[PDB]
Amino acid sequence: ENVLTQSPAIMSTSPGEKVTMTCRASSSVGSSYLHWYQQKSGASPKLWIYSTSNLASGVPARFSGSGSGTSYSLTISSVEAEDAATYYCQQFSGYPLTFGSGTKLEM
Amino acid sequence: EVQLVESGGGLVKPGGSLKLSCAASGFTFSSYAMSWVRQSPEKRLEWVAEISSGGRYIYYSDTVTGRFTISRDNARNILHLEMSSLRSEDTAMYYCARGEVRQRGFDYWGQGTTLTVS
Amino acid sequence: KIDFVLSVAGGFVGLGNVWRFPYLCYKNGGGAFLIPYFIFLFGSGLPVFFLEIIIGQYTSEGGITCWEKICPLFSGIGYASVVIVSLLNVYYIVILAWATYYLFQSFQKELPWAHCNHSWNTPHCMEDTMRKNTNFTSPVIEFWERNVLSLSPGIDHPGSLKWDLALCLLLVWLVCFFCIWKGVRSTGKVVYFTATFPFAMLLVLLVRGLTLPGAGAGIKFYLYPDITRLEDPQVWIDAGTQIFFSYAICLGAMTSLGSYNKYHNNVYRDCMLLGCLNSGTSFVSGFAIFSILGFMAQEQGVDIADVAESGPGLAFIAYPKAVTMMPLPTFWSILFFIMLLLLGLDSQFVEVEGQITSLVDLYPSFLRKGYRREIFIAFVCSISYLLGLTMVTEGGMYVFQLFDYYAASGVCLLWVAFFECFVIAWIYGGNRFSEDIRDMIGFPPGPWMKYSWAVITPVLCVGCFIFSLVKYVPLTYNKTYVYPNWAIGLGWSLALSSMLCVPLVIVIRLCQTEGPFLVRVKYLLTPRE
Ligand SMILES: O=C(O)CC1=NCN=C1
Ligand SMILES: [Cl-]
Repeated sequence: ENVLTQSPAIMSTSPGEKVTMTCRASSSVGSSYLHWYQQKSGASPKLWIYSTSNLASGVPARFSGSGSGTSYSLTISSVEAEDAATYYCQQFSGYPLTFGSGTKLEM
Repeated sequence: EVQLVESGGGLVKPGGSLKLSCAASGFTFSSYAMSWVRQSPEKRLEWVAEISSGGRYIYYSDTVTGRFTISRDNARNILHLEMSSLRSEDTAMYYCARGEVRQRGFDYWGQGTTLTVS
Repeated sequence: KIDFVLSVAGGFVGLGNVWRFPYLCYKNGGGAFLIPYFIFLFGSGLPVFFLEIIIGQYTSEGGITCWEKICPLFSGIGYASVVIVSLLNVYYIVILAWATYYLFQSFQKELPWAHCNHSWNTPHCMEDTMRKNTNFTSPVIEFWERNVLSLSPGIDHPGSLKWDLALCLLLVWLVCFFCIWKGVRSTGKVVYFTATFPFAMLLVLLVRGLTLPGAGAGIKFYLYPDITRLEDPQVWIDAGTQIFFSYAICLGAMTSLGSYNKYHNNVYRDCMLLGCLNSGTSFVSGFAIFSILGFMAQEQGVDIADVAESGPGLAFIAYPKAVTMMPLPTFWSILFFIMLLLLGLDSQFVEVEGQITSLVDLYPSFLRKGYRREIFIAFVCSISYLLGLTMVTEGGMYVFQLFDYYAASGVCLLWVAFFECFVIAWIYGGNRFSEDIRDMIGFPPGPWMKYSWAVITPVLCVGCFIFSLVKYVPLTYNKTYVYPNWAIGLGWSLALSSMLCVPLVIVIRLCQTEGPFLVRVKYLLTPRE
């Protein structure tokens, strides 16, 4: 199983600051097969970014994604109260499917 | 592509059996592969199983490969998950997810049902 | 990915784009050819190309055995494809033999087609530079006809066997034998040269063509459709089967090539890029061919439809004329014919390897017993050489035209593409095939591929076949030569050798299976593991 790990397990951040969250893979993941999901506290997850850059339907343009191979990252130009949620990277390149450890924005 | 609703979660003894259900609406359920994703009380997301749109291809995670049986009813737009031998570690909230395109991921997530064993 | 193109693009493009497409387009009057060409490209060509590579990856069983895992009843498609390849390999190398003869003729201080003071020329020759100043003949055209070809007055008159052309065929077949046996192919640093040089030569010929006085009148003829009168079935079949020929579909070589590829990759984009590149080079080289023809029309003072041969000789008339119009013509003639030999030899290596591995799987206990494989390769090369030897005779041009029209093109490609699409869409199941494609590449084909297989490709193939039969006109060589009924029957026999494979295998597998007829049908429709 391709284990996915995310570095900043918790991010207390003041509003308006830029934030970047890293995701790392135990094996090479195709750029087309890595996705990011948002999950608000007390709610089911929602697709946020797919194919490592393609923003989902409802995600604001302030979000972005970049990466390749075994290293991947999600960026936020300016965080806000509405962005306080836990974010998980996920690989879709090979079974068993695995989700990252997840990182929670705390403010 | 509107709605997914899980059902059937509850409390069972360790080593028991349970069968989860997930209803679908607003899309042609027969045309989309469906997957179950599991969130432990520690909030860690874990993928369980994927069933193809026609049910011919099925995949399982190594931790449930021998104990869980995913199934679908294309004629009724209801997805199923059958669990034979629930261990203590299986207690979690289960989400059914629409995963037809691997390059796009799980477009929609249901409300989920909590499963407890003790 | 640059490397993913560079590795295979230069080998997928072959003599079809450079040679067959210009001659077929010229034969049908230029601009009218392009309408049914683009209708078949997007209606059928790219969808059937994607379909065959998917079968190759899905089954990993080669061009013949693949159908056992999809539809055992229609296994005859593999045999039809393998016999199409067997017929193609016999006649396609004659173009390389002509190119080799031309290359050895290029080693002169003055090119022999540049003038007609030579012995083989008729008294009717007049130099194109003076012709416009009757029944005159151009030195290049009658060079082609009388030195290289020695055109007999008909297929009924085979004439003498040309020893020089026979030795050129022997040379190219020896090269094919050693390259296939030793496995020699462009994989080292030479791949960059082998891929870049054909496009470089094509671009040089393009710039020579567009700049000649009359290029615009030839590009008008090439692009202006004769929509009001030209929609005979011949242009529809020619334009439709040219797509299938150039894509090497209905041959089973695509399935064989896909059988060696891992089914975990983005097939769709690679097939759409390769197909659009091949059709792009065909369409672009059309500009060079027709701007050379339009210059010849303005120089000789005749119509664009009359400047050259409505047949295979179009390229061997146009490009020699083009290189005659360049500084130090010998250098460009040599480079052109080396380019043609490389571009044809690579495709020939691919097709012979595909044929060899397809036929070896039918008897691996004897066809694969070590050096028995080399013995089988030698036998296949010898048999194909002896079959091609019939086209080296003075009457060989008519046999070559019959082979090109019937043996590996025309109604047989329509037949194979119709049965492939019909089986997968309706008997096997479009839902099953899309689910399998989801499993392999990660996403379903989408509506264009689904409806192209379900309706558009069947409707185009049946429409073209029925229109051909209802409004039948017989084959001709050039503008005026009429084949006898026996030669038409021979061509139809060549076509039916491929077409009849499906009914024959259907009835054989029905005979081989025990039980009631309906049980036999149900058993032979359901795939194997
Ligand atoms: O014409 C080409 O592009 C090469 C070829 N296709 C089928 N046989 C040879
Ligand atoms: Cl073409």
